[PDB]
Amino acid sequence: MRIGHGFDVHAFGGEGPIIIGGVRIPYEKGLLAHSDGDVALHALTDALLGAAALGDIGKLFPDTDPAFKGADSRELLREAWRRIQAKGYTLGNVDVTIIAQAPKMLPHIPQMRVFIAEDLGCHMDDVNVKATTTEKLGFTGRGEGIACEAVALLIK
Amino acid sequence: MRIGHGFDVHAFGGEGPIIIGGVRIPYEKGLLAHSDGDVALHALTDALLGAAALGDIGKLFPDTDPAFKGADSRELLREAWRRIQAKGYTLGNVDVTIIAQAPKMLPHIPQMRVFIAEDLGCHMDDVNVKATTTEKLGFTGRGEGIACEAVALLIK
Amino acid sequence: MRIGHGFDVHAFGGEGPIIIGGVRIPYEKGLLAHSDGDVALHALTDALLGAAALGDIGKLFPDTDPAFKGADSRELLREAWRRIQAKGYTLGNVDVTIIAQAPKMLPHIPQMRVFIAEDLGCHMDDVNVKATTTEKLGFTGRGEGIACEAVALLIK
Ligand SMILES: Nc1ccn([C@@H]2O[C@H](COP(=O)(O)OP(=O)(O)OCCOC(=O)c3ccccc3N)[C@@H](O)[C@H]2O)c(=O)n1
Ligand SMILES: Nc1ccn([C@@H]2O[C@H](COP(=O)(O)OP(=O)(O)OCCOC(=O)c3ccccc3N)[C@@H](O)[C@H]2O)c(=O)n1
Ligand SMILES: Nc1ccn([C@@H]2O[C@H](COP(=O)(O)OP(=O)(O)OCCOC(=O)c3ccccc3N)[C@@H](O)[C@H]2O)c(=O)n1
Ligand SMILES: CC(C)=CCC/C(C)=C/COP(=O)(O)OP(=O)(O)O
Ligand SMILES: [Zn+2]
Ligand SMILES: [Zn+2]
Ligand SMILES: [Zn+2]
Repeated sequence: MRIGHGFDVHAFGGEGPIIIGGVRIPYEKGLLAHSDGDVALHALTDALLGAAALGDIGKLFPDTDPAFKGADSRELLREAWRRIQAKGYTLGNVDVTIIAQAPKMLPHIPQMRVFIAEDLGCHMDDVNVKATTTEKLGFTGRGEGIACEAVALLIK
Repeated sequence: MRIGHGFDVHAFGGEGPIIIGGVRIPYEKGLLAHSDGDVALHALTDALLGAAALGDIGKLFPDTDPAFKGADSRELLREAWRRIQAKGYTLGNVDVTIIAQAPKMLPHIPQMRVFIAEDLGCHMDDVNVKATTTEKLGFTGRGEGIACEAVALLIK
Repeated sequence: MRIGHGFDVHAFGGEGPIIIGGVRIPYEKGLLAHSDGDVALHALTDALLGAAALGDIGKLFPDTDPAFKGADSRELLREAWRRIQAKGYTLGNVDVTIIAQAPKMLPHIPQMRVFIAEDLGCHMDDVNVKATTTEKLGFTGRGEGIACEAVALLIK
């Protein structure tokens, strides 16, 4: 078995909905990256890549690589998973912690787990997603952005 | 085996001692929200539940449900642990990282480990608890709150 | 197998370079502690000690004790690893997440991996190091300090 950790942060900016764990949530602010800014999926991708000793999202999808520029986070996840599986890895389980003061993540989590399990080719039970606030403290608590932590266990 | 990740934050507020890992530690301020404010045990709870894909502490014990209203974090842990064991899981080991500038945790950690080991029905050697400051940086470093990280490895 | 989690933050201060994963990186600022301030190696050390249930880089090396005074983080890592192996543990794998806006960690990562692999006496494929920004948010995003998350898996 192999352990991986991922951490990601995206700042608010613009309007439109945000996308967390592949799920569109309505919010007064959008998430500025060039990513879609799926904090949950990027942190998960890093947790998975890190468990496979394949580096991170940046190493696999560099700015000077036209293939995945403008691709959504799920596409990046599936590709990362593809290269992880090519190395001989199977999915143990994943656990994702969304750190956000707002919006409320809870009702949207079931569909995140569905989306993640589809992309990783696994069951509901292998994917856990949870949310928490920083009790109005820090940059997350001041509503400046959303953080996310993810761990992943892989089998070879 | 299965991994989970817990992360909790509680702001400083009021008087009395703080409760960390079941241990009441003398401090100038208390810890606020809901239950006794045990960031250590809530994060530990979330990590264990996250490993069992049972969501989080807030999912088992919602705001609305009066059943768990007024219960301390050790009671919440033992109940969460009961739900986890009812799913067929046993404990591999746990690691808790208390993120606080003060107060000093180090004298109280041996006692934290004892309480946790009893609540999870495991050996002391299966329980690790540690502390780190953020070197006066962030909300923890400014003494605004205590963060807590936790990881758990379950067996099935 | 046993899980471990490490976390560390160090504030910027003085002149460069900074040392991250045993690698001196040119930067406008340095890192304050009376260590070399290696957040990566301290978080890794804590992750490993945590997995072994040996406490932390503080219980093992007291600030009061002048025995390990002036020691660099690689020496502390190797000593921690010696004591961990003395408990009968070997290395599964490690994953390290440097949380920093700057400097760019990417061209120094392979070196960190090599140093960590030599210090832990393991294969390079057993060591993963990654870096992430906080999108200019928090103390890391403002260039006040550097955080690091680490996870370890040990075998007995
Ligand atoms: N101190 C640092 C911080 C980061 N890095 C490298 O830059 C890369 C990008 O850093 P980031 O800004 O923290 O991560 P990212 O989420 O990529 O932020 C940019 C917006 O997101 C993306 O555009 C994106 C997301 C997933 C995959 C590819 C992407 N380009 C990291 O993956 C890492 O390899 C580095 O070398 N040194
Ligand atoms: N962005 C977010 C942030 C949080 N949440 C949900 O709200 C819950 C509480 O969020 P929090 O405000 O960050 O947690 P905290 O105050 O630390 O409280 C822990 C939750 O446990 C309880 O609610 C509880 C504890 C003891 C007795 C009764 C309780 N209801 C989370 O567990 C999560 O399910 C969410 O859905 N989206
Ligand atoms: N709330 C807390 C926070 C930390 N601690 C203990 O302090 C120790 C150190 O915590 P820290 O100060 O946050 O981490 P560290 O990176 O070790 O601090 C700076 C390192 O530079 C040094 O000062 C140093 C390091 C090694 C040997 C001598 C040194 N002077 C922890 O391992 C823990 O045992 C604690 O008991 N309670
Ligand atoms: C999500 C993680 C890894 C939390 C632990 C690190 C920490 C205590 C950051 C402080 O918050 P902050 O940087 O938001 O404080 P501020 O922005 O107020 O300086
Ligand atoms: Zn991202
Ligand atoms: Zn809590
Ligand atoms: Zn340190």
